[PDB]
Amino acid sequence: KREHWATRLGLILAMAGNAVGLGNFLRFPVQAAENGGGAFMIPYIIAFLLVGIPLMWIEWAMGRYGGAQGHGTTPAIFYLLWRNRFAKILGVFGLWIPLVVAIYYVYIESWTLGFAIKFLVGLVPEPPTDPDSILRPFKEFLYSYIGVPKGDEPILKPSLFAYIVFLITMFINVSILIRGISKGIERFAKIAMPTLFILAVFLVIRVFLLETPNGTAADGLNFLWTPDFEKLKDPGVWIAAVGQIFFTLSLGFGAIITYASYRKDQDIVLSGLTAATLNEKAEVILGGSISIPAAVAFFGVANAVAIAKAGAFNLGFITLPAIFSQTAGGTFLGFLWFFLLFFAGLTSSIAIMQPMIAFLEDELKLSRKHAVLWTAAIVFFSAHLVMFLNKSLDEMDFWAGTIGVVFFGLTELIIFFWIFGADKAWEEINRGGIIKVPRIYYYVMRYITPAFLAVLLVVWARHWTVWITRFYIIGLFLFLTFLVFLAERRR
Ligand SMILES: CCCCCCCCO[C@@H]1O[C@H](CO)[C@@H](O)[C@H](O)[C@H]1O
Ligand SMILES: CC(C)C[C@H](N)C(=O)O
Ligand SMILES: CCCCCCCC
Ligand SMILES: CCCCCCCC
Ligand code: NA
Ligand code: NA
Repeated sequence: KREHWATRLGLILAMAGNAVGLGNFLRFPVQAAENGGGAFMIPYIIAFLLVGIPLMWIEWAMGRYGGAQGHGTTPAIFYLLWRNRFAKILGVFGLWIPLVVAIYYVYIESWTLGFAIKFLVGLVPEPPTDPDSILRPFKEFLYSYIGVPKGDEPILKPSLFAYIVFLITMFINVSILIRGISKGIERFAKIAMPTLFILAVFLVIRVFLLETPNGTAADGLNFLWTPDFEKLKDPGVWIAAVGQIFFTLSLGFGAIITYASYRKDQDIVLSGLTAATLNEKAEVILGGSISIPAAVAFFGVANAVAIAKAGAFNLGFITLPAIFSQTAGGTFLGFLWFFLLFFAGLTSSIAIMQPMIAFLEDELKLSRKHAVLWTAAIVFFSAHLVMFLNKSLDEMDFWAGTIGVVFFGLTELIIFFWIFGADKAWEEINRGGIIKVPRIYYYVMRYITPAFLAVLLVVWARHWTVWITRFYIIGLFLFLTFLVFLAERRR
């Protein structure tokens, strides 16, 4: 018998753990600070209402609909809606995207674990005062961990501690996934989400008390929420907003679908809305009130924007620890920060590995033990690419996490609302609950959302170390297409 979420709330809490992750505390501050903070929020809100919320309901519908027929993954669920062979091929992306994203997501999550260990024990840089002299020791601290070469070289030389901690991170993910849906993920989400909420609120309160001659914690909140309608015409802001919305809500990652497949009795309208608002609260209230207000309080708005533009990890791994280190007990604040990130990423990595696990369980009839171990071997083996090859992690985040989920999000929209039938999809979404979707969203999900994506997708169009990554992940797609072929012959 297929696994089962014990309670309706347990699925909602695990869905919040799926959504709330490193994108709320690491990706969102960088995206907002890059695109002007407040000027970024208007397209972010519009993208959340026109793309985020509707796609959250759809994927939950396809998952619950497919889960009633014993299928959790997209290759089988796409075929149920569209009885076509090409539907199974496009469904491979629902296994390929979560696999490629988990290759680098779990590794970045291992950094938060390793940093939390050394910050707890107190093995952090020592500063004695220009901002560069406080920020430089922590920049060298991160570069020694992941093994960045001095200047430019195609090969990374990560530390032995980082490689060992990555093994521990893979072991922790397996330990949770090996126990299953109810006894493992649902059990862990009930504990991690309150811990996530308590740590973040404590950090937000501590950050809010920071004040220097150059800035105030409230100055960063004013920078993030004062809108700028002049930058509304910038297409780059709309691209960053929709891409951010896809990432934080786990849209196009095939993770919402498999999670929803383990519960037939569920109001997907209220459950999908609760999980989204829970994620957006942690994103713009908690994640938005830590990194940006602390950076602005110590360096000002102008320098805080330049810091977020220097790198994706420059804020949460370098600037925020160095800022904390200038305060009493800041080494412990650093520990609480990365411990906050570790629980945020751990509850999301187990969510993006279950799709490949559910495929081996449901389509190839493998036991959960063998399913978890085999997908873990795929993730651990492939992770050596992003561990040692410079810019290899950036190529995976682009193809699978950036352009893939947008392409896959439009694909599941068309299959569900255009091929399967808009009225059948509308019936399936609002079925089985007291909360019903307003009728206006029927036109958003049938006309607005697909046109909004397609228009934004075509308006997007305007070192050999990347070819190894392209060559590798292409083989990952061919390998998963092969198993979908094998699972079709067994049936
Ligand atoms: C399935 C493939 C397994 C490959 C295992 C390779 C492990 C290499 O690990 C190496 O150990 C060094 C020890 O100093 C460290 O510098 C680094 O972690 C790494 O270069
Ligand atoms: C599930 C992951 C791919 C994304 C997750 N929502 C995060 O922001 O970390
Ligand atoms: C330290 C010698 C081997 C390092 C390269 C192996 C990584 C797969
Ligand atoms: C001499 C160490 C280089 C290791 C390269 C690893 C490529 C996967
Ligand atoms: Na998120
Ligand atoms: Na999570």
